[PDB]
Amino acid sequence: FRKMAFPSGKVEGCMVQVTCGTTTLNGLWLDDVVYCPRHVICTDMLNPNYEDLLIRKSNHNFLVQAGNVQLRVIGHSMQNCVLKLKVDTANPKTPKYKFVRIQPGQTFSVLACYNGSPSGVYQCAMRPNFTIKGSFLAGSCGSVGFNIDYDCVSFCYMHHMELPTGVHAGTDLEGNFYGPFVDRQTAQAAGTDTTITVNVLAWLYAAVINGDRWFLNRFTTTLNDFNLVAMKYNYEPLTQDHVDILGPLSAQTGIAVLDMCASLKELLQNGMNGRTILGSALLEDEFTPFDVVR
Amino acid sequence: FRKMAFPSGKVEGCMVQVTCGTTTLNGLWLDDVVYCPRHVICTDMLNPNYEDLLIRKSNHNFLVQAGNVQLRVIGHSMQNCVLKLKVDTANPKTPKYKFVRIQPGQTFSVLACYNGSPSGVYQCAMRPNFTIKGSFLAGSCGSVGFNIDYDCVSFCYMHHMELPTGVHAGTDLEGNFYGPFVDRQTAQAAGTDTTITVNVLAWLYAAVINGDRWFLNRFTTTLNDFNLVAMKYNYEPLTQDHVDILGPLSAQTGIAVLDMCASLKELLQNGMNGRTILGSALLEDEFTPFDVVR
Ligand SMILES: *C(=O)[C@H](C[C@@H]1CCNC1=O)NC(=O)[C@H](CC1CCCCC1)NC(=O)c1cc2ccccc2[nH]1
Ligand SMILES: O=C[C@H](C[C@@H]1CCNC1=O)NC(=O)[C@H](CC1CCCCC1)NC(=O)c1cc2ccccc2[nH]1
Repeated sequence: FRKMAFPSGKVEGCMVQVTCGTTTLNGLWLDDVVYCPRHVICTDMLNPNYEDLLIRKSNHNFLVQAGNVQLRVIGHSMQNCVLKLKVDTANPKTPKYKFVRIQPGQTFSVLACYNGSPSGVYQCAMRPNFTIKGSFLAGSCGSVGFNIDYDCVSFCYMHHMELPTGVHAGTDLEGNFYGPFVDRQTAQAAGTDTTITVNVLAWLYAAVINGDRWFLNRFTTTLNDFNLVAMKYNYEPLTQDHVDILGPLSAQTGIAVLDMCASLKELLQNGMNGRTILGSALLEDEFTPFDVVR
Repeated sequence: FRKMAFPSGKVEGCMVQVTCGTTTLNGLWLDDVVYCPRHVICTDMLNPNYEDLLIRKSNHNFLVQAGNVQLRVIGHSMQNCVLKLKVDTANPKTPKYKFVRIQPGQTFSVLACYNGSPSGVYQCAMRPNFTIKGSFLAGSCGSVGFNIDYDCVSFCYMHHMELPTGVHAGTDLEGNFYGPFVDRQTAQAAGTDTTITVNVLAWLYAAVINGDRWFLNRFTTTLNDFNLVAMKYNYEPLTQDHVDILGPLSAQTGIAVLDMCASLKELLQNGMNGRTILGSALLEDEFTPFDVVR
C-alpha cells in the first residue's frame, strides 16, 4: 500500500514562471489566462493594500515565461487572492479541467514547482484546521494541488504561505483561502489540528481488504460513545455522513462501520504492540474512502 | 519532508497497451520499439519455452494500442526477459532517455499503469533482497520505474510479478531480472530483507538539517563497532564508501557520520518513545543521500 499521486503530466504542461519586480513564483497557464498568488505584487508585506498595489501596475510589469518562451501579458485582474494575467497565447497543452473547492479530509496531488519548472509530485490531505502538511521551497508559491478523474484535472489548491508551525496555507483557484487565513505576513496561527477519523477507518478497511484482521475485536459501539472516546485522542468527530460514506467498504468486508469503530477505539487504547498495519506504525489518516476503493 | 516522486509527464507519453491472445498488460513505446514482459506470450506459465513460444507467434498476434490508435507491429524480438515489438511509427513523444541498471538501496519513481493508461506515481527503493515494496494491480505488468536527470529519463525497472509475500519483482529494461527470480509460475520467495543503513542515516540528517536534534548525543563509535550492531538488527553493513558519500551531509550540518552512527546505535535499542523524527515514528530507509540533498 502506497500513498499514490496522480500522474502529473497534464499539470506539468501548464506551469509557468511569473516575475513582478524582485519576486518570482509559479503560475498556472490555462487557455489564455495565467493564475498566480496576488502577493507577487508585494514588496509592503504586513499590511498590503492590493487594490492600490495593483492599479499602479501595467501589463509590462508582469514577466511571464513558459520554458524559454516569454508570454506577453495583455491584461490583468484580481479575483479574491489570485491574480489573473491575460496573455496573448492560449496554452496549447491546456487539459480538460475544472476548479473545485475541497473540504477538510480530502486528498490531492501536489506538483511542487520552482521557477516554473516541476520538481516533484506527492500526495497531500486538507487538514481539519484547513492547512496542508506540505513540502514547500523558497519559491514554491503558485504550485497547485489537483485530482484527475477520467482525463479531467480538478484544480483545488494553489500555494501561498508557510505558517510558523511549518504547515502550509493557500487558496482555491478562485482565490479564496482555505481556513481563517489572509495573505498578510501578520501573526496568524492554525487551529489545533485533529486526526481525520473517517480516513483512519477507511484505511483499516483497506488493511482488512488486504492482509490483516489482527486489530479487530468482539465489541461494537454506539456512535456517540465512539465520539466521546475518540475526541479524547484529538480525533475528529465521526458524523452520520461519514458512516454512510463508509457503507460500500463495510459491505465489501462484512465488518459493520460501528464494529470497525470499536477496533479503532481499542487501537487508540493499546497502540499496535510492535505490529504494523499496512506498512505503518501509526494510524494513517491521509487516505479517503474514495482513495481506498481506487 | 515528504516522499516525492519525479514528475511523470515524460514517461506518461510512452505508455501503451499490449495484448497477446488472452493477456493484456502495458508496454513502453520508445522510438519505433515497444518493450514489455516476455511472459505476455504465455497461457504454459508453469514451465515456458519462450523461444519456442515466440517463433510460434507472428506480428499480428500482438495488438498494441497507443490510447485510441492501434500501432502496427512489424517485427518481434526477445532480449533476455523482455519482448521488443517493432512498430511502424516512432513515438513522437519519445523523451531523451537511457536504460540503466540500479543498485539495491537506490530509489526510483514508479508509474503504475493499467490497460496502457497511467494511473498513479510513487517513489520506491530497490530492497537489498532485490525486491520492490510496490503497489501493483492485476494488470500492472509492463509499468516502469525511472529517474530523471535534467531532461533525460533513466529507465531502471519494468514490472513482472508479485511474490507470495506481496512484494514485487522485475527486470531492467534490457530484460535482466533484479534478484534470484525467474519468469515462470513456481514457488519463489524473497530472501530475508535487511534495512538500508546509509539511507537511514541520510533520513536522520534530513531531520538535523531540518529541525530535530533530540536523537543526537555527544558520542561517536567505530565503523567496526557500529557494523557489529547493524548485524543483530539486520542492517546493511556501513561501508567506508557509504560514510564518504554521506560526507557532503556530515560536512554541512556539523555531524560526522560516525557521530550520527552513535545516535543510530542507540535508536536501535531505545526506540522513539512517542517522538517522531522527520514526521514519522519508524526508521525510514527509502531516501538516498541524494534524495535528501535534492
Ligand atoms: C502482471 O500484470 C501481473 C502483475 C501481478 C499481478 C498481481 N499483483 C502483481 O504485481 N503478473 C502476474 O500475474 C504473474 C504472471 C506471470 C509471472 C511470471 C511467469 C509468467 C506469468 N504472476 C504473479 O505475479 C503471481 C502468481 C502467483 C500465485 C500464488 C502466489 C503469488 C503469485 N504471484
Ligand atoms: O514562494 C514563496 C513563499 C512560500 C513559503 C516560503 C517557504 N516555504 C513556503 O511555503 N511564500 C512566502 O514566503 C510568503 C510571504 C508573504 C505571504 C503573505 C503576503 C505577503 C508575502 N509566505 C510565508 O510563508 C511566510 C513569511 C513568514 C515570516 C515569519 C514566520 C513565518 C512566515 N511565513
